[PDB]
Amino acid sequence: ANPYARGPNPTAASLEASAGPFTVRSFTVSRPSGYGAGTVYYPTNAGGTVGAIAIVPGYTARQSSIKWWGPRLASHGFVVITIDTNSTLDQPESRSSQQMAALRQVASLNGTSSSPIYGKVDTARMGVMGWSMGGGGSLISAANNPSLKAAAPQAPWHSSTNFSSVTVPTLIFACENDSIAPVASSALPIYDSMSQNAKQFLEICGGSHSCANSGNSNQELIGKKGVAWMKRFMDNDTRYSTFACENPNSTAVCDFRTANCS
Repeated sequence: ANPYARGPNPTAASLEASAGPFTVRSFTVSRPSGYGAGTVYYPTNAGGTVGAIAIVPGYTARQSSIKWWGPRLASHGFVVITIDTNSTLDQPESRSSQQMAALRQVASLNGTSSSPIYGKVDTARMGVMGWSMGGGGSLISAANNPSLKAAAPQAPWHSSTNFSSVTVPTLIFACENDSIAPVASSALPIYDSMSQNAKQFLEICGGSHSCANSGNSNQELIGKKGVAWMKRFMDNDTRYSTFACENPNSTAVCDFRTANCS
């Protein structure tokens, strides 16, 4: 049996729901180490240790922009840290360093007896997500740390679109009508550069640059795909293989690509 499988067998309905099967609590990180601020979301009743995911906002943005992922992922059996950066004007390399510092601190707290997440984390299984420059920072994190088990940036941007070095399973969310980081010059070239990995590209119809942020009108589809990708690749959970690899039946899909998915 897969030692990392958690929760009941998935269905479309269970993955499109606002909440997964586990109860979620959260806390503010008291002494952020290497980044500006953080909130940790965690399941109280997962029934084994779970992987950790670190999520970074874009330029000028704060945890509010990405917060919805915390409950959505934690409720399916993950510890999720959403961060504020040391400066709202930090660039991708700095955002990647701070994302990795946030994962380091989740590992520290997993060994801290006073922490709500004491003994809840499998510190060998980590993932990265983020918006825009925080998405570019996630891809830098993956390139630099190939032991990361999954990446799922949204509307990514970086100063270079060449992520051919990435060997981590990577799902790119893109927003059709993005005027900040146009799909044709940012997300799609980044996707096309990646030759060595399981990868997927999902572009949301009519979406502005914020189409995968807190308050979006496609949480059913976006949340299904993000949780399926992370379950498949962070937990090796092949119960999620079809949800992770499929072209989903949604009016909201305006571009779909996938390679090396199983």
